[PDB]
Formats: sequence, C-alpha cells, structure tokens
Amino acid sequence: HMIGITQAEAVLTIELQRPERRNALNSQLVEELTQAIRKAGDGSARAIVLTGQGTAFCAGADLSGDAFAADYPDRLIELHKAMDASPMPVVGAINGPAIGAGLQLAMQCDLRVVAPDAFFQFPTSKYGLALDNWSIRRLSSLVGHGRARAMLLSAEKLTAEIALHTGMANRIGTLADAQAWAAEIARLAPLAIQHAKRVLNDDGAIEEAWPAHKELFDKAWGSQDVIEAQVARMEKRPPKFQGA
Amino acid sequence: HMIGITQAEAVLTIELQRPERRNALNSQLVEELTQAIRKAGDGSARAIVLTGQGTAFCAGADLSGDAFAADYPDRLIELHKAMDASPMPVVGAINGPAIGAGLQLAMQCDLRVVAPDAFFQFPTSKYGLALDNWSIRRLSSLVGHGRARAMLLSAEKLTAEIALHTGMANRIGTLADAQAWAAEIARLAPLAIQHAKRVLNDDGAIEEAWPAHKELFDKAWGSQDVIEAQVARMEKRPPKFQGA
Amino acid sequence: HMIGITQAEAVLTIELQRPERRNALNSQLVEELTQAIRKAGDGSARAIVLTGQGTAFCAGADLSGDAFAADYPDRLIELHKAMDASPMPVVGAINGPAIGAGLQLAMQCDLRVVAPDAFFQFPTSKYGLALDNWSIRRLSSLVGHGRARAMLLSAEKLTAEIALHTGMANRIGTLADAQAWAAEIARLAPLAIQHAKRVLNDDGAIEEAWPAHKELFDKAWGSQDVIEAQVARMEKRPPKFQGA
Ligand SMILES: CCc1ccc([C@H]2C[C@@H](C(F)(F)F)n3ncc(C(=O)NCc4ccc(OC)cc4)c3N2)cc1
Ligand SMILES: CCc1ccc([C@H]2C[C@@H](C(F)(F)F)n3ncc(C(=O)NCc4ccc(OC)cc4)c3N2)cc1
Ligand SMILES: CCc1ccc([C@H]2C[C@@H](C(F)(F)F)n3ncc(C(=O)NCc4ccc(OC)cc4)c3N2)cc1
Repeated sequence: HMIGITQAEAVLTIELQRPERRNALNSQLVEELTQAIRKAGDGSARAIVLTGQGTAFCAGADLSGDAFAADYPDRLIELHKAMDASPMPVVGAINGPAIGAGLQLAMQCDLRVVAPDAFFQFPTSKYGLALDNWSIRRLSSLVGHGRARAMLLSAEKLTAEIALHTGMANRIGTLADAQAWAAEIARLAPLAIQHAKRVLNDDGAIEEAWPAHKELFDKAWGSQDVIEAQVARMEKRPPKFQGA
Repeated sequence: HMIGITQAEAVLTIELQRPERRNALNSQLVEELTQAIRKAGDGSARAIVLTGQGTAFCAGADLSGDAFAADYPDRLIELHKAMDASPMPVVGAINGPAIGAGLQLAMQCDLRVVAPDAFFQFPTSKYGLALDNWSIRRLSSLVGHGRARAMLLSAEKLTAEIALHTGMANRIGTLADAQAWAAEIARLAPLAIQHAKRVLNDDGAIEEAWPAHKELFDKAWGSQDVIEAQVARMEKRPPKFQGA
Repeated sequence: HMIGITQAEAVLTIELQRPERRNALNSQLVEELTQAIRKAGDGSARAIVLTGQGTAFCAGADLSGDAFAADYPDRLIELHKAMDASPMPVVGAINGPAIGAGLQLAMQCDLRVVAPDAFFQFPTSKYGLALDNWSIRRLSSLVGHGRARAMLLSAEKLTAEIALHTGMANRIGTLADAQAWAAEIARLAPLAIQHAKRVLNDDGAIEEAWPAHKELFDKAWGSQDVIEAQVARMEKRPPKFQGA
C-alpha cells in the first residue's frame, strides 16, 4: 500500500509512495521495500530502479502513528541486507532530497542518477544522534573523506552538482534517464555484475563498530541533548545543547 | 622483438611494440616487459617511462597464435610483481586507449601522464568475466568508489578529462611530456621514492579474494555466457545472456 | 610565548606565533600547542580554530637554536594524539603554505578553510626523508590516491584550488571565514560531533608501519643522501643523490 512496483521489459521499478511525508520511512514501508527487493528476480528482471514519488527521494524517518515502531531499526537493517545480497544491480533514481535514512538508502543502491534539485544530508549533528559505521565509511568512499568530515561534523548538504563532482552521483538526470540506463545494464552479463557488486560492497565499509564507537554511540543516543533537539524543533526555537 | 628499450640520461623508456593489435598482451610481450623492468637498474636509470607504439597504450589481451597461452595468466602476475617490487618509479605515458589488461598495466604504473584522446575501460560486464580484487581496489582508489561502480557494473569508459578530474591521470600530455617529468623525478632522492612507493602500494589494494569472491569469480569464468559473448562478437550481433 | 590564545563566545582560536620562521615547529611551539589543545575545554568553548601568524600556516620544522631538539619527534607525536583525542572539532584556518610538519598539522585538523594563496606540500623526495604511515594514508584520503602518489613521489605542490577540488579544503576563505563557520559548529550537538570524529579518525589511517616500511624508513633517514641534500641546500646547488 506504500510502494508501487512496475516493470518494462527487464527493468523493475520500485517507487516509494508516501509523498505526504516526503517518503520518510516507517516499518510498513521498510517491510514492503524488503519484500519487493527479494522478489525482484520474479523475474525476468535484470535490473531494478529505486525511486520516490513526488518531490523527495526519502527525507528520513517518520514513525509517527506507526504501530511497529520498536521493530523499525531491525527491519531497516534487514532491508539493507536484502539490497546488499541482491544479485540485481539497483539504480537509484534520486528524484529529490535524500536525508538521513534516505541518504543511507540512496548509498545502498548500486548506482545513482540524481535529479538537478536533489541534495543529500546527514543532519545528525543537529539532532544529537550518531550513525552506524557503514554509513560513515560508505559516505567517505562516495564523497571523499574531506567532504565526509564536513557532512558529518557540520551537517553540510551535498548538492547534485557536487555529488556528480565526487561520484556520489554517477549521472545527473531524471527517473526516465535512470530507467534507460538500467535497460542497458539489463543487457550485460549477470554473473559479471554479481561478482563486481559483491567485491565492491566488500571494500570494508561493512564494519562492526569498535568498542569506543559503541560507547560514544550509546552516550549520544541516550543523551538529554537528543530530547532538547526534539522539543526545540517543536517549539520553533534554536536548541541549547549541553553535551550531555 | 615486441618491445623497444631506449634511454636518455637517467630515464629508461620501455615501449610496447605490437601496434598491429593495439599492443594487446601475449606471453612473449609479457615476458619481455618483465625482463626489461627487472633489468632497468642497469642503470644508471633512476626512472622508467612505460608507453605504447601507435594509437593505443594497450587494448587488452590477444593470445591468438601465441604458443604459451596457458602460461599467460601466471606470467602476467609475475609482471605485476616485478613492477610492484621495482625500486624505480614507473611513469606511464598512456598514449591511447587502455582497456582490460591494459588498464591493469596502466594502474600498476606509479604515475600517469595521459594523452588527450586516451580512455580507460574494464569491459568485463560485456564479456561475462570477473576481475581480481586488486584491479577493483586500485581502480576505486584512483577514480573514486562511485565511478568505479559505474566502470565495473556497466562498462563505463573513463575519458582523459575525467581521469585528470579524479587523479587517475596525474597530467594530460604526451610521451615527451612524460619523459620530461620523469627526468625531474630522476633527480630526486631514490630512497625516499622507494619508501613512499612501498607504503602506497601497501594501502590494502593487494588483497586476497574472499571465499565468496572466488566462488563468484569461478562461476563467471566457467559460464556459458562467456562463450555466448565470444560467438556474438564474431557473428556481429548482440549477445543473449542467461546468467549461467 | 610562541602561541596566542583568544576566545570569542564559544570559539577558541589558537595562533602559531613564529612568523620570523614561517611558523616552523620546534619543541617549545609543539609543547605550547599541546597544552592549549588539552585545556581548550576550559571552556565554555565548543570549537577550536587553529591558524598561523603572517604569511604561512606552518612551513615545516626549524629546530635551530632549540635546546630540546632531541625531544621534538616524541613531543610532536603527543601533539597529534592530543588533537585526535580532543572532543572539540578543530577547524584549521590554513592562511598560507603548509609544508612538511605543517601539512601533517593541517591534516590533523578536523576541517579546513584554506586561503587562496596557500599551498600544501611534502618535499620529502627532495630531502631524502621518509614519512610515517598515517601521513601517507590521511593524505591519500584527502587528495585521492592518484594525487597522493604525485605529492609523495615527486614533491608536487597542492594549490588551494585543487585542495578545494579534492576535499582537502572544505572551503576557500580567510581566518574570519573559519571563525564564523566554527561559531555555527559550536551550536551543534557535542556528542554527535565527538562520535563522528572518533569514527572518522578510526578509518585505518592510524596505521603501524609494516616491517618492510620500517626498514625502508630507517634506510632513508640514515642515508648519506639526507646529508647531501642538506649541504647542497646550504651551498646553493642541486644535490647529487646516490641512493645510499
Ligand atoms: C550487509 C549489508 C549492510 C550494510 C549496512 C548496514 C547498516 C544499515 C544501517 C541502517 F539500517 F540505518 F540503514 N545500520 N544502522 C545500524 C546498523 C548496525 O549494523 N548496527 C549494529 C548492530 C547490528 C545488529 C544488532 O542487533 C541484531 C544491533 C546493532 C546498520 N547497518 C546493514 C547491512
Ligand atoms: C604484488 C603486486 C601485484 C599486484 C596486483 C596483482 C594482480 C594482477 C592481476 C593481473 F595479472 F591480471 F594483472 N591479477 N590477475 C589475477 C590475480 C591474482 O592475484 N589472482 C589470485 C591468484 C594468485 C595466485 C594463483 O596461483 C599462483 C592463482 C590465483 C592478479 N593479481 C599481482 C601482483
Ligand atoms: C593517534 C593520533 C595520531 C595520528 C598520527 C600520528 C603520527 C604523527 C606524525 C608526526 F608526528 F610527524 F606528525 N608521526 N611521525 C612519526 C609517527 C609514528 O607513529 N612513528 C612510529 C613510532 C611510534 C612510537 C615511537 O616511540 C614511542 C617510535 C615510532 C607519527 N604518527 C600520531 C598520532
């Protein structure tokens, strides 16, 4: 009910369909995406295009009114495992902003065609939160370490232009452009693509957090600053962080 | 008989001389290159320039009519070991297309000066084949992970312009330009260069394939798709891959 | 006596004050910097700006007339440990050339705003010397592997323009620009910044040199070529290296 799945010849297009919340993820949306990725070899299909309905690709997470919110983090991990394990190449058609969980989702695609008006961001420093190690490593591999420091330490937005500059965007273009590229990719040798995808994903970005990383991760997630950031967002005011 | 070796002052230039096949490698060409690299400290020389005769740097491999074809893969590994172990800096003068084994050879150079009309490519996805891990890691370090995904998953060509953009090309220029740069490098301190080269090559790119990588590598190399790609190439038609 | 420490609101600015030698490091300057970094949470402060007085950020090392010269290498290591362990983000305002130890210092900053006329360089190949592994890894992460090969093997200078291109410079601008950015960063959530900084610095760049690296490092540092480079510098003439 929250995604749309269509297919032209050998390209399967999966569309996030929660534009009323800029395609922000919840448990149902994540579950539905995971099922669609796993099935995509039903198939016939030899490539997937992943995209969002409307103005945004995916603006993060919105668990409001969602019953299975407690399950969401683990289901989200299962979605990433499903994409990583898929033998099919996933071309992300990043049609608009990809923020937070949306940036993670875009990075888990195998290739990216990015709309002129899209941007990417981890606003973690504004929320007081902390990321898993893969998010940090894969970002660094895609924008370069220097820009990754700015994105993570200062919530810097990455424009489509700079995304193309660094390789985060393979191309600037529309959903149609991504579907055309995917159609060409669907004519290439599947076992070659499968080997290259596995080796590339196994560059070390899939990293277990170190003990010190986990300590800092827990400290951030459990902090009062995280609560303050929430209340300040609601009350339309700047947050007053304390580092605790 | 398939290479030319000349020297001006302290720069030794090694030229691939098989332009009738765009300098595609075979066992003899590989053996001769390996011997010339090892000897290059005979020497006198303090830098090497590696280049190809005519229009291409090296367009891949052509083992047709070559007696020692079965030996070729192991001899090729020995050439890379020889370059990696050489105390001399190897400036690749990439005079034209560097494809497949030619791209590997260019990446094993220590520095690259790239002709305006050259391009680099791994057409592995078109042939149904799979690469060793170093080829993938060193490519990723030189073009960035994002562009490396496109080059490997979709056979995307890297132009000289984009090579300079990413650092795959240190400079755009001709053989003469590379020889001039090499002459300056030959005046620097050899032990400093030797230390830096060893550390740089030991960035982790020299990686043993993981068990899953080897399984996928074997599946691709042993597939019917690889045979189909061959026959389709001969019969002047698009290949019909089956993923087996 | 060799640094200046000031603070506006929650940004602490630390200024190297040895412009008579282009802020080249010695034992006292290093000791004073280390103490100032450790104290910076005295504090009040939530971000640090590191900069140099006059025309250069830091042009290397000048131990001439410095009593504790034998202590300098270990004290320098302690400064880097202090910066790496600091919970505060350090914005380097690279106001002019950053060469050698100055380039190391700039790379140990968390973010960099770089003056139009600044450049970065490791002239190690001109001096006959060898670097620690982190210097090489962190450089590679910031300029890309390809440009890092040129900087290390041929003493190539990195301009401010190319620094911005690669991500070594997060922005081109002045000390004032860096202080303004730092002021914004000081309003973000400290525990988020601390987590991201630790994970980013733990990308593997902090690497113990391999046995072969240490052998080559010692050979270079103990060579006659290093002495020759010194004498040639004094006698205003090109060095005649022997590779020993
Ligand atoms: C194998 C392919 C793969 C690549 C990357 C991931 C990332 C995905 C990311 C998120 F879910 F937010 F998107 N994310 N968020 C948190 C984590 C994570 O790994 N946390 C550590 C962890 C693992 C398991 C746990 O209990 C089962 C608890 C924590 C984690 N991993 C997952 C799979
Ligand atoms: C130490 C410097 C060095 C760097 C990179 C290599 C690459 C070179 C590359 C190729 F030969 F195609 F160019 N290539 N192609 C295949 C391989 C490879 O390593 N395959 C694994 C392997 C190793 C040994 C085997 O039997 C002796 C069999 C397979 C391998 N390695 C080699 C040496
Ligand atoms: C944990 C944060 C951290 C990151 C990077 C370093 C670098 C700093 C660099 C220099 F001091 F020149 F700037 N530099 N120069 C030499 C070294 C180094 O590590 N040498 C190996 C070493 C270590 C300890 C020794 O005796 C106590 C001797 C050699 C080393 N390390 C230091 C700390």
